[PDB]
Amino acid sequence: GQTALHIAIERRNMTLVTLLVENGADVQAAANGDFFPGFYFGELPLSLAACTNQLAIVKFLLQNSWQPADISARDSVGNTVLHALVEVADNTVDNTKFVTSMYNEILILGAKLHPTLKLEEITNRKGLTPLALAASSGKIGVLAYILQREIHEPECRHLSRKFTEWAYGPVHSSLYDLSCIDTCEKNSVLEVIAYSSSETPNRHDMLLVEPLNRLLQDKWDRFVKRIFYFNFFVYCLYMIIFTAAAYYRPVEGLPPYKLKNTVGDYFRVTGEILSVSGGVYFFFRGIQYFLQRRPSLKSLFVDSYSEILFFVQSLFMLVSVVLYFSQRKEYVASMVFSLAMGWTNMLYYTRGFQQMGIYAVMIEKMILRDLCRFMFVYLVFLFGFSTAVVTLIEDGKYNSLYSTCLELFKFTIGMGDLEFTENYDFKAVFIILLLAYVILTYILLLNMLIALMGETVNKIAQELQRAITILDTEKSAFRSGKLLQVGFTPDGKDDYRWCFRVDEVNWTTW
Amino acid sequence: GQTALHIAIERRNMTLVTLLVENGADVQAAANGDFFPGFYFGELPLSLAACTNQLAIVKFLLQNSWQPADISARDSVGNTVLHALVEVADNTVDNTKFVTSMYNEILILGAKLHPTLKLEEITNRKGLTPLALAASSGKIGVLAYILQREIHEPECRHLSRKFTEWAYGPVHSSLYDLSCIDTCEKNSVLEVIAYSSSETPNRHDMLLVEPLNRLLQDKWDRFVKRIFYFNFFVYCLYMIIFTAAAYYRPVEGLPPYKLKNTVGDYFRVTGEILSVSGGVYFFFRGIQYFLQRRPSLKSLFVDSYSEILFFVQSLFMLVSVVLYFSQRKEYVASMVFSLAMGWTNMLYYTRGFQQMGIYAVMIEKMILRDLCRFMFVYLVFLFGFSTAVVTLIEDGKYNSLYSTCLELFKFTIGMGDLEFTENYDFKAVFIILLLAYVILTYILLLNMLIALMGETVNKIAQELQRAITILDTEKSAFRSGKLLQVGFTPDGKDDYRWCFRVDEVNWTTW
Amino acid sequence: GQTALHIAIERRNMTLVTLLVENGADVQAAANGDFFPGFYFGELPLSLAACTNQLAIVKFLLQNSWQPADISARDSVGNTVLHALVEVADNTVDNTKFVTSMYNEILILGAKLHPTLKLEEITNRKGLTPLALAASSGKIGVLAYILQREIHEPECRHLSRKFTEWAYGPVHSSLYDLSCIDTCEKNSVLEVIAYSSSETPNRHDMLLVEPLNRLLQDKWDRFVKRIFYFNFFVYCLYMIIFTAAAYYRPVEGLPPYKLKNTVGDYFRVTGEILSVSGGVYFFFRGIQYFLQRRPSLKSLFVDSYSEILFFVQSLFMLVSVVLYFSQRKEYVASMVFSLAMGWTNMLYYTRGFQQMGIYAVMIEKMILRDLCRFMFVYLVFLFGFSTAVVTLIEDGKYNSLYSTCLELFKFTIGMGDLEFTENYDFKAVFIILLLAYVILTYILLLNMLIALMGETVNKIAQELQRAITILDTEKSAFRSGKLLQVGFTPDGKDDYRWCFRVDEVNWTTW
Amino acid sequence: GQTALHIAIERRNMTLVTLLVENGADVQAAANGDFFPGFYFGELPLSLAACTNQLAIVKFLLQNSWQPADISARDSVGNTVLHALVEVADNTVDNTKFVTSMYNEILILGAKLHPTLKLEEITNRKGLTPLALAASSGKIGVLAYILQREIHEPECRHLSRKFTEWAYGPVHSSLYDLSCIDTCEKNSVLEVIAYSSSETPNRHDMLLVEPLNRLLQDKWDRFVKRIFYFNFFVYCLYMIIFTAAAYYRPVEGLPPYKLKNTVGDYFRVTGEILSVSGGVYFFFRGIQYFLQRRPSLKSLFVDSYSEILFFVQSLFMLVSVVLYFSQRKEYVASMVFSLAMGWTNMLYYTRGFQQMGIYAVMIEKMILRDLCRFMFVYLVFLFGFSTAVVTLIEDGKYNSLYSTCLELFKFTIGMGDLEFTENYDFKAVFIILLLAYVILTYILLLNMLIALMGETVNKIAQELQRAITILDTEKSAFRSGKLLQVGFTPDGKDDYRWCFRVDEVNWTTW
Ligand code: NA
Repeated sequence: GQTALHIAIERRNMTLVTLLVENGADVQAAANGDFFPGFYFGELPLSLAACTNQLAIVKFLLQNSWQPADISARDSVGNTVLHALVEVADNTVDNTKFVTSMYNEILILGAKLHPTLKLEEITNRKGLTPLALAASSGKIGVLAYILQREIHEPECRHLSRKFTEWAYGPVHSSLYDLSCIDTCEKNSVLEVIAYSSSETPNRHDMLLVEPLNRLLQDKWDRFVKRIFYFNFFVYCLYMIIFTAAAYYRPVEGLPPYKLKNTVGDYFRVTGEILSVSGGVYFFFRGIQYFLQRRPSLKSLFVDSYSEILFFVQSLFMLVSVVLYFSQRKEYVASMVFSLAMGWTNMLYYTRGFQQMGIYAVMIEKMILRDLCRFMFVYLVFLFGFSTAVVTLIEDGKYNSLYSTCLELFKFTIGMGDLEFTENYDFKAVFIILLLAYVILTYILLLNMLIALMGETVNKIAQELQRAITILDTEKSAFRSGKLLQVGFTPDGKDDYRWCFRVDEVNWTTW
Repeated sequence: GQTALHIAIERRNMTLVTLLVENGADVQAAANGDFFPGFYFGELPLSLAACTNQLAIVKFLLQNSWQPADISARDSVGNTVLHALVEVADNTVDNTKFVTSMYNEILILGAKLHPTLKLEEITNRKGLTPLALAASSGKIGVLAYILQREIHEPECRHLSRKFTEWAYGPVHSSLYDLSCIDTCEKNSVLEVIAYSSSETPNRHDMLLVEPLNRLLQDKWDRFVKRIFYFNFFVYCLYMIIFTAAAYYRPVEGLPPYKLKNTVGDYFRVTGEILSVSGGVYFFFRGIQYFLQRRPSLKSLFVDSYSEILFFVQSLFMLVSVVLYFSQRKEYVASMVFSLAMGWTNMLYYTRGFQQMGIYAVMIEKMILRDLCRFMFVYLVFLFGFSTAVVTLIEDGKYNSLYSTCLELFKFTIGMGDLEFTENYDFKAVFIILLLAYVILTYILLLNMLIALMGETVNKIAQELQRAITILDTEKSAFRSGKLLQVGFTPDGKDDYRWCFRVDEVNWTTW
Repeated sequence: GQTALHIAIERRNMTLVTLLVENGADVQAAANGDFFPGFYFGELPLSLAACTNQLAIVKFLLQNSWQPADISARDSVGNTVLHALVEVADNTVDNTKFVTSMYNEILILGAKLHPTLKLEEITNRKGLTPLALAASSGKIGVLAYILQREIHEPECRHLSRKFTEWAYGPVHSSLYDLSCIDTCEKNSVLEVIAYSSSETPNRHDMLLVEPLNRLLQDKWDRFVKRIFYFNFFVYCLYMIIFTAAAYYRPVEGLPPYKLKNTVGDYFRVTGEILSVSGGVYFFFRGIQYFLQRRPSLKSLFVDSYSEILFFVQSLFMLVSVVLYFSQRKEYVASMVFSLAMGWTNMLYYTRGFQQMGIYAVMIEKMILRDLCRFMFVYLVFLFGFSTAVVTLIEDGKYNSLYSTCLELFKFTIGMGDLEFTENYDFKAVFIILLLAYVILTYILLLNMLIALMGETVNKIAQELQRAITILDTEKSAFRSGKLLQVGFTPDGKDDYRWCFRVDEVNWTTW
Repeated sequence: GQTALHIAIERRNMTLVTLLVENGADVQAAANGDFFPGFYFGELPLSLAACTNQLAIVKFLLQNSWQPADISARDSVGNTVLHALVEVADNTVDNTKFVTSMYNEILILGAKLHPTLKLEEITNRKGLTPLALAASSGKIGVLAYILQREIHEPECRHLSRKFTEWAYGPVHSSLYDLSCIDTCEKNSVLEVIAYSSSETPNRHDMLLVEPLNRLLQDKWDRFVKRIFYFNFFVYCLYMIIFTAAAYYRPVEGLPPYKLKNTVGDYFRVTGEILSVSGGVYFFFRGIQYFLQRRPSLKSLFVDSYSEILFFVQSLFMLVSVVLYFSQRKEYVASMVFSLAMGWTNMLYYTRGFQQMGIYAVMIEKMILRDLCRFMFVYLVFLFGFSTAVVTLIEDGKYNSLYSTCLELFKFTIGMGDLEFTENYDFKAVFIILLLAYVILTYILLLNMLIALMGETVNKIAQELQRAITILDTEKSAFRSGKLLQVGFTPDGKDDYRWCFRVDEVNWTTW
C-alpha cells in the first residue's frame, strides 16, 4: 500500500517531495499494508512526516498551492496526527522531548492556518481524545507536557492551559485547566488512570503530575474525609446490630420463629430485618460494581481483593436467609460465617488513617503471594508423608490416612500429641520420616520469611493508596473549580475553563 | 494598605524610587493589608527591600537627605529588619546564602551609620531576639551563619562572634561567643531547641552546629556525669528500701497498724515513711514539670513518655496511702502496683550508658507505634470471633462470651486448653472458624514484625539522646566560660563575652 | 629456546627486526622453554607480535619477500594466532578493546592475503575452535565481540556475522549467525557455557550476550514449555499410581504374593509393574547422565543436587524389589522410603513456573550451606553435654548415654519431658549444665538465621535458572533458523549461515 | 624555651633565618616548654622545619659554613627528624603526600651529605625504629610509603626497598625488602600490628599493604596449615581420651581409688594421668601467655576471649585434682564441668576452615554485646516482678520469693506450670502483673534481635581473622626469603636484604 511520497518522506529528499508535489500528485490517500514485523504511524504522509523528524516536510504538506493537506483527516482508527503522535511516544528523554516539541509546533501551526477549528477535541472511533489515550496507554511524558502546556505567542494564546493570574515578588499564582481532568463526565483522565487494569507501566508515576495530586488532596479535604468517616461509622453500627441480633438467636427449633409479644422479640425482629437488608444492599452494590467496571479475571485477586470478600459475605448472608425459610438448622452456621467475615472485613477502613500504618502494602506481597504458595507446598508434603507413614503402619488407630495426617499435623505445630511413636516395627524408619517431614516444612517456612524480608528492604529503599480511596469514595460541593477568565478566543468571546488556583513560593530567577 | 513606594521596591525601578524620595515622600509608614494567599515581609519599605534582592534600594533608604529611614523601627509584631530577615529564611542553599549575605551587609551598614546602637539585642513584642526566633522556628542556615559569624573590617570588629586568640603553624585556637547560648537566663538557644515541641523540621540538625555539641560535651564531662550517677544510685537505694518495706507487710488486718516496740517495727515504720516521702516528691516534681513546660497533649506520649510513667506511679503510691488510712485492704494492691511500676521505670537510666545500647530508638517505633495497633486489632478480632463462636454454641460451659473468649485466647498462644473442640453440632464450622481466627491474628503479628525490620534497615542506613539528657540533668561549676578579652567596642572599653576556647588541628591552607 | 627475533619483537626495534628479516633469518621456528614464573603466547614470533602491541611487526612478518610467515601454523597445542589471542584475553576494558581490535585486524589481513583459506574453522589438538575456548575459559569480552562481529569492507564482507536485512525509519531488522551457536553438534557454545563446571568466572554474564538470550527464549516458547509440562504431568501420574499401589499392600506375609483372580489384584500387579519400570528407567537415566557428563565430585552437591536425589530414589526402589524377591519383610520399608522421597523430589518442577517464586536461590544458600553446618555443630554439642550429664548421673534410667541424649534433645525443642531434673545430688550443677546447653544451641541457630538475612539483603540488591532448564529439557521443530542468504563468498557462491531474524525498535541516530 | 630561630622557622622569613645563621647563632639547642594546648615537633629547628613546610630552611640548616646541623641528634625521647616526621603524620591525603615527600627528600639529602651513616636503624629511647612506631601508632600512609619505597638516583639506590629483578613484556617481577618485616626478632612490624591493643585506628587497614598479605599467605601455605591441623587432631584425641576416662569413673567412694590388677584399670589410670597432664599444660601455657603479652583488662573480654576460657577450664581440672586428693566427692562435679567446657571450646578451630563460615564475626557482636545486656535487664525485671507478686500472695507455697520466681520464669518460656493463677484474692491484679512481665521481657528480646539484624546488614555492606591465626600458630622452614642480591652499598660491598620475590601480571603502560 506504500506510495512514492511515503518513501520520499522516509528518505527525506525534500527536493523529490517538492517535485512530486509540484505536479500535484496527492497529499492524503492512505497506507493499508499488513505491515503498516511492522510499524504504525497513522497511514498518512502527514502523520509519517510528523512522526519521523520532519518539520520542513510537514510544513510544506499542511499547506501548498496544488493540494493542501487536511489536518483534520481521520483514518480507519480515526488516528489524527496528534493522536498518532501520542500513540508513537515511547517514554524516553530524547523521544519525549522531540514528540512534545512536534506536538507544540503542529498545534500552533494548525491553529494559525485554521484558527476556527480546534483539533484537541477531535476523538477517535473508540471515542477517546488524544489526552485520554495518553493516559490510558501510560504515556507519562506526553501527559506531563500537555497538562502544564503554555503558549507565549499572540493569536494562539487560547491554546495554552497554564497561566499566571498574578505574580508578586517571590510568590506567584498559576492557574491550571481542569477541563477533562476532574469531571470530563466521559473518560476523565483521573478515572482512566484509576480504572485501567494493573499492566500499564506507570500508573503510579502519572498521578504525581503537578495538578493531579493537589486536586486529589483538595477533593479529599473538601468532602471525602467526611464521607469516609460516615461510611465507617454506619458500617460499625450495622455490625454491632448484627452481632447483637445473632447473639440472642432462639434455640426452640426449625425456623421460622413465631413472634412473641415482648419488647425483646420486637427488637430481635428489627435487628434481623436490618441485617438482611444490609447484606442484600452489599450484594447489589458488588454485582453492579462488577457490571460497570468489568475487570479482568487476573485483576480480581491482585486488585479489588476486598470487594470480592464483601460480595461473598453478602452471599453467605443470603444463603443463610434461604436456609432459614426452608426449615433447616444450618442458617446459624451461615450466619456465623457471615458475621465473622464481616468482622474481618472491617479492616478495609484501616486506610484513610495514616496513624494505623504507612507501609501496609506488604499485605499484598504476603496474604496471597506467600501464604498461598506455602499452604500448597505444605499440603503436598503432608499428603505424601502421611501416605508413606500410614503405609508403614501395621494395624491400630493409625492404619487410616486421616488419623495419621491429623497427628502428623499436630507434631509439626508444637501441640504435639499422645506419643504414638511406639507400638510397631521399623521404629527408626518412622522416627526418621517424622524428622524429615517436620524439618522440611519448617525449612520452607523459614525461606518464605527470608524472602519477605529481603524483598521489603529494597521495596522500601526504592519507592497512591489514597489516590484510589478518594475516587472510590467520590463515586459512592464536588466541583473543584470556579470558572475563571483567561482572556478571549481567536474571536472576541470570554473564555471559561474551570481554572484551579495554585500558588507556589519561589525565591530565585527574578 | 500598599503605597507607591512599596510597588516601586517590588518593581525595582530605582529611578522611580529616587524620584519618589527626591520629593521626600516618606520612608517608614507601614502596610496593614489582610494579604500582608499572602506574603509577609515586615510591612515596611526597609524590610521589603532587604527581603527581595535590594542592596542599592536599602542603602538609599537607610540614609538620605530628605528622610533617613530609621533602622530601629518596630512593627506591630515588633519585626525589625533583622528579625524579618530571619523570619523569611526558607532553608535553601541559594536562599540561605543570600539571606546570610543580606544580614551581614545590613548589620555592618547599620553599625557604620549608627555605631552606638546595637540592633542584635532588639527584641520583638513576644520578647525574643532574632537568634531566638531563628532557633525556635527551625531556621538552620541563619543560626549556623550567626553562631560562627566574623567581621574583618576595622570600626566594626566588635560585631564579630568568632575570633582567633593564637595561631600556631598547623594548630590554631578559636574563641566562640557563648552569650545567649549556654545561659541566656531568658530564652537560651539550647533551651529553645530542646523545649520546642517535636514539629520543628530540624531540631536534631541544629544541635550539631560547631559550638553547641562541644559545649554539651564539656558540660557533661564537667558535672552531669556525676549528677546522673548520683541520681541513679539514690533511686536504686529508694527502690531497695521500698521493696524491703513492702515484703514485710503485716497480715493482721485493716490498717492502720499499731507500733510494737521492736527494732524490726521501727525499721518498717522508717521505710514506710521514706517510701511515702519519695512518692510524694515524685508527684510534686511531675506536676510542677508539667506546669512549667506546658507541653502539647500530642507530645505527651510521643515525647516525655517517662515522666508520665513516674507521675502515675506516684499517683498509685498516694492512692495506696489514702486507702491505708481508711481501713481498707486494697492498700496492698496499690502498693504492689507502684512497686512493680517503679522497678519497670528503672529502665530510664539505661541512657547515659553507651554500653547498654546505641540504637535504643526502636523503643519508640514499637512500644506504641506497633504494640498499640496490634493490641487494638487483635482485641477487635477476638471480640468478633468469640461472639460468633458463642452464638454457634448450644449449651454447656461455653454458651457465655467470657468463657469462650478466655479459651479462644488460650488456643492462639500455644497454652492450648482442654479440648472443647467436641460435644456439639457443626463441628467442621467451629474448626474452620477457629483456624481462621488463629491464622489471621498470627498473620497480623507477622506483618507488624516485617514492617519493623524493613523500617529499621534504612532508619539505620540514613542517620542527640544525650543532648536532652544533659539539659534535663542540668535543670534537676556551671559556667562553661571564662570572660576573655576580645578587644574593645567602637568606644575604648574592654569587651567581655564569655569566650569558649576551642582548638582545631588543621594541616592545609597555610 | 628464545631466539634473537623473539627478543627484538619484545624490544620492538623494528629497525633490528627489518635487518634480521633482510638477511632472511626465519619467521616461524618455535619457542619451547619451560618458562614459555612464566608467560604463554603461542611460542611463535607471529603470535608474540600479535599479543604484545605489534601491528607493524605482524604486518611485516605475515608477508615478506625473504620468508612469508604462514598464518595457519599450528603449535604443540595447536595454538593458532587467533586461538592464542583468545587465550591471552584477561577481561579488562583496555585489554578487551585491544585484543578485539587485534583479532579484527589480523582476520581481515589474513583474508586479504589468503582469501581462499578460512582461519575461523581452525581447531586445536583438543578439537576446539577459538570461539569454543573463549566460551569454555570464560572470556566474556572476546565472545561478545565475535558473536556480533561485522565488517564494512568489500572483498571481506563474508567474514561478518551480523547483518541488516532491511532498515525502516526507526525500526531496523538485523540477522545473526547461529552457526556453532545453537547446534554445533560438536561443542556448541551454549552447551559449553552450560556444562562447564562452576568455577568459570562469568558463566552467568556470558548468557546475556545479545543473540543467546533471545535464542533461549525462542526455543522455550517453541517447544520446551510443552515438553516440560508433559514431563511434569507424566511424573505426577506415575507418583499417583505408585502411591495407590503401595497403599493396598497385602498383609499376608513373606512375598512374593500369589495372584488371586480379581480386578483389584490385576490392577495391583499392573501398578507394581509400572512403578518398578519407572524406577528402573530413572536409575538408567541417572547412570548414563553421570557417564556422559562426568562432573567433578565437588560439583555433585553444589550443582546437579536433584539428579543425585532421583538416582538414590531409584536405588531405594531397586533394593525394595531385590528384598521383595528374597522373602523378606523390609521391602515395605524400602518402598515407603522411595515413595516419600519421590513425593519430596516433586519440587524439581517448581521451576518453569515464575508464579511459584523468582528468588528460590536461597535453597542453595541454606539446605546445605547452613543446615549441614548447624546439624554438625549441634550434634557435637549434644554428644559432649550428654556425656557430661550421664557422667554426673549416679544411677537410674539416665545412667546410660542414649536415654540422657534423647531427653536433652527433648528439652531443647520445647517438647520438654517428664522432669528428671530431680532425684540426684549436685542439683545446681545439672541445672547449670542444662541451661548452658540449651542456650548455646539456640544462640548458634540465631546466628545462622542472622547470617542468612544479612547475606540475602545484598545478594538481592547486587544481582539464568531457565537458561539451564531449557537446555536440559531440549536434551531429554528444533532448528531456530531458516538458512537465509547474506550475499556471496570471495567466490561467487550463495552463502547460507542459519540467520536468526531479530528486529529492534530504535528512535535516534537517523 | 622558644628561641628566635624557632619563631623565624615558624614565620618563614628565610632572610631573617639567613641573617641569624650568618652570625652563626646556633642550629641545635632544644625547646623544653610545657606547651612543647600544645604542639610537638621534636624540640629542634631541624625537626620544626621538616614538619611545617620548609624545604629551603631545612636544606640550609642541615649544612652551612657557620654551624652544620647534625641530622643524627637525639632528643629527650630520642625523636630523630625521621621519627618526628612519623609522629606528626595524621593520615590525610594532603598531609600524607607531604609527609612522604618530606621523608624522601630528607633521607636522600642526608645520605648524599653523609653516605656512611644510616638514619633508618636509628631508634628512640624506648627502643623503636621509625617504621616500628609508624606501625604501633597506626600511621597507615607513612607505613605504606616506606614498605614499597624506591629511589631512582645513583649513589643512593641502596636506600630503596622495592626493585625489579626482571621485566618481561606484560609480566614483571619485583622484589620486596623483608628486613624488619617477617622476623625483626625485636619488634617486627607484623608483631606490633597484631599485639597492639584494639584502640589503634586502622589495625586492619595496615595488614593489606602489598607485601604483608602475600607474606602471610605464603607462611600459611608453607607450614601453618599443617601446624593448625596437627593441633586440632591432637586436641580431639585428648578430648576423646578424657571423655572415655571420665565415663568409667568408679562409684565405690571417697577417692583416691586403689589400683586393681586388670587391663581396664591400667587404661583408666593412664587416661587420668594424660588428662591431668593436658590440663596442667594448658594452665601453664595460659599463664605464660598472659605474662608475655600483658594485655589490658579492657581487652581481655573484647579480644583473646578464648584463651580465658581455656585457662578457666584448666583451673577447673586442677581444682578437680585437688579435691580428688582430699577425700571429697565433688571431684566428679569439677571434672564434668571441665569436660563440658572443653567440648564447648572445641569451637576455636572453626576458624582456619573457610567452609564453616566466612562471616562468623557476629559471635562478638552477640555473645557479649547483647547476651549480657539482655540477661542483666531480664534478671532485674524478674527480681522486681517476683517481689511484687510474692508480696501480693497471701499464704501457701508461693509466699516465698524463690518459689514465685521459679514459676514466673516458667510462664515466660512456654514450659508453663501448674496453674497457680488461682486460690487468692486480687485475681485480676495478679493476671495483669503476669501479662506485663511476660510482654515486657519478650519486647526486650525482640529489640535485641532487631538491633542485631539492622547492624549486620550494613556491617556486611561496608566491609584478617587468619592474619591473627597465622601469627599465633607460628608462635606456638620459617624464613620466607632467600637473601637475594640487589647491587652494592655506597661502598663496593654486596648487599643482602632478604628479598621476597613477587610477580604481577600487567597489560598497560608499556
Ligand atoms: Na507446649
